[PDB]
Amino acid sequence: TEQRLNQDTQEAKKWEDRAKLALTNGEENLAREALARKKSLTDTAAAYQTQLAQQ
Amino acid sequence: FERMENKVLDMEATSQAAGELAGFGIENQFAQLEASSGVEDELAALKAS
Repeated sequence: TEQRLNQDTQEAKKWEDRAKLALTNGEENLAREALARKKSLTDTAAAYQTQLAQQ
Repeated sequence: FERMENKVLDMEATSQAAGELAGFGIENQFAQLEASSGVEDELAALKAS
């Protein structure tokens, strides 16, 4: 579960870099799309942190 | 000729079909912008050398 937490947190950093790229390219609609992927990864990361705390 | 003109519109529709299918790539397209600018930067350095 700690490996899944590292996978989903590094995937969130990747999407944040895609959002940064979209903002320098002026494509704010793609920046919001990337932020939506980032949010589901950070919300599941908090669930895995909770699971890891129990474990 | 009129029925053949409708068949010619199948070629026009097929061209737009490939364009709409290519449109699925627009989210990924940012990678092409960085790749293309990068090759022009090192090519400018190679031309200046």
